[PDB]
Amino acid sequence: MASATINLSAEKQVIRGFGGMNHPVWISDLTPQQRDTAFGNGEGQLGFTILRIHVDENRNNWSKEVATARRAIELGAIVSASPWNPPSNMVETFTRNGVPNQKRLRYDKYGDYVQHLNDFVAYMKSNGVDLYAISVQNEPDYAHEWTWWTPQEMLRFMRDYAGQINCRVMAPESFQYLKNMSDPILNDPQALANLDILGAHFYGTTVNNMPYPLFEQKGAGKELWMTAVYVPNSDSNSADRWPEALEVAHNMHNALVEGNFQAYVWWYIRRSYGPMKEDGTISKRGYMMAHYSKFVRPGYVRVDATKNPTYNVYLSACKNKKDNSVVAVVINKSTEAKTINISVPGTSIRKWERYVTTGSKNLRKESDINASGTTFQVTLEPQSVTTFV
Ligand SMILES: O[C@@H]1[C@@H](O)[C@H](O[C@@H]2CO[C@@H](O)[C@H](O)[C@H]2O)OC[C@H]1O
Ligand SMILES: O[C@@H]1[C@@H](O)[C@H](O[C@@H]2CO[C@@H](O)[C@H](O)[C@H]2O)OC[C@H]1O
Repeated sequence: MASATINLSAEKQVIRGFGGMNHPVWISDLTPQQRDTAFGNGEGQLGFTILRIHVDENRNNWSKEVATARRAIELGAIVSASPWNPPSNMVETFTRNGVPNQKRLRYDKYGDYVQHLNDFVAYMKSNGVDLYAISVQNEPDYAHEWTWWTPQEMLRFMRDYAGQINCRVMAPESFQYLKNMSDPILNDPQALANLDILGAHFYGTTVNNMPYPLFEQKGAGKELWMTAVYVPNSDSNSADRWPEALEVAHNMHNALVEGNFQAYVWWYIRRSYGPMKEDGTISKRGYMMAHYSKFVRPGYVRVDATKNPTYNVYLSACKNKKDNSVVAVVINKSTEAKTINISVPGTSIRKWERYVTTGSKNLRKESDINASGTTFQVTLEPQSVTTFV
């Protein structure tokens, strides 16, 4: 039968966390109850540890972000903010690829834009929200409906201005993790020095485009965050569809194991295709996220483990360095049960608990696994995610 090895001595990326977006200008804010469902880690709560928000172009809208951002922080989360457009007096229009009236930040206003981002940072700080990071731009390379930045404009801002931002600087938030938006920053010593978090979105991003050798070479001291996605679609009322929801778990496994990502952040938290339904309950897509978010907590470290021990079975493992305990998340996308011997050499652990989601149950506690020495034999139900803790 199939075997996997978890190697607790081969440490990979430190986990920062998991979460999603609030946008109270475009859609309704989270309600009081929804804030707790998202950021609490009790029964029937998602255990999210990252909130993302927008930086409005009109400072008279900033007050609308405060209640949800404050609640998330109270429940243990960190908050990152991204702008879509500068204030209109800083914007000029230009023609891009033949399309007129497109927006870019006026070059002669780069310093004024820093002051706008800093004014947001200071406004949120005055209201009890200490931002973990602020982005230069949401999707500078997909800005048909907002503000475009070329790779060079992004680079010049990163090199010449981003040092003046009073927060961690996240860039470039390419819509698809396109390396042409980030390579210039990683290759310029001043820009790289001004960077703190390499942020990327995953819209259309394949497994082969998840590794990033340049970042493994140049990225020492920088974090690596996947700051927006929905998968496998944004279809109306799709969030409970099965086995489609297993794609959410698989995308997260891939982000962690193939991309070495430290954070994975959904789009709108509350939406008919999101982790929280419009009625405030958790969706099947939400339970997929929860198999990671509720158990792989911030500061756990991913470790090397057999990622794909048999066809349609995917394994990731994270270690809590406080006690060398292990959290393993195993996805079985097969329509048949799979029996695996999981070897964890040199562990003192002899018993694992397990929680299982299928099409018919959500995070169901099942019977404990007893090890024979350092080997744990596990049977995975068909079309399931199991978290072993
Ligand atoms: O003018 C604003 C639009 O730009 C906005 O459209 C959003 C663009 O980002 C997409 O990810 C959203 O799905 C889409 O709704 O909507 C509000 C409007 O004021
Ligand atoms: O809301 C937008 C998405 O609709 C957009 O979707 C991607 C566009 O490029 C395609 O190659 C991808 O398959 C698709 O996921 O991503 C950006 C986002 O703002």
